[PDB]
Amino acid sequence: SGRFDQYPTKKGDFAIDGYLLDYSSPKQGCWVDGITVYGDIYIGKQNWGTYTRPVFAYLQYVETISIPQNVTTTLSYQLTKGHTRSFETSVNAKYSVGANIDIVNVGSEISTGFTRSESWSTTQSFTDTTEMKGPGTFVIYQVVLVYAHNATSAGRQNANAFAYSKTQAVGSRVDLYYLSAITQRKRVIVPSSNAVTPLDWDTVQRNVLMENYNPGSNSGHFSFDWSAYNDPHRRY
Ligand SMILES: [Hg+2]
Ligand SMILES: [Hg+2]
Ligand SMILES: [Zn+2]
Ligand SMILES: [Zn+2]
Repeated sequence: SGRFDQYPTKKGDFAIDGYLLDYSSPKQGCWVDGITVYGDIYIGKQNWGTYTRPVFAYLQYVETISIPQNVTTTLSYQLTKGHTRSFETSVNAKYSVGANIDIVNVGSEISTGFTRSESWSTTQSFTDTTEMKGPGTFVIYQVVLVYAHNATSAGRQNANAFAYSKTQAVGSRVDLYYLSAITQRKRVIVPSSNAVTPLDWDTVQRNVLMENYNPGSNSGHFSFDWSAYNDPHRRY
């Protein structure tokens, strides 16, 4: 399907909830209107001054379950916190970010629902439960928050750090553009009849960064707000 122009744009958790609570048609994801912040991100061998903004949110597959007629059960399933399993498996270089980057979420009216030390850390699995009743086949998904980054000057040394990236020259400096993803403490359960094939990390990066963002003009479906550098409230 691709064609990410089909997805709407939402600002903050109330708007994302509005999108997900509209059961009139199956939902896969949305572009996110969020603020840009500036601060350190460790990539490869050092910290780089990085611009970060939220850009997309999507539902990533957890599991499918079929329950017979007259059966009520407490279903246990694994959700994750911190960076997504797909993001973690896709990165080639040493990668880490301090907890204070979360000002990007606060300023964008998004909350991860996880602790300060958990939200931007390594992938950590946890058990979640829902009492469910049959008959039916149901698919469980977890909300993924996607961010675009410009790690300034990182492009000469880290051009192969990520599965998908773009470098851009600024005078004699080389910037590194890439996406990252973390989870939110939010999961959706839908009958197999109200379900479509969910988006995955490879598809999201190809469409959002490679096809829909142009570092050359800082345009496409989103733009970074460079004024973050000059705003103390958006520096972490
Ligand atoms: Hg969404
Ligand atoms: Hg997001
Ligand atoms: Zn905005
Ligand atoms: Zn401000």
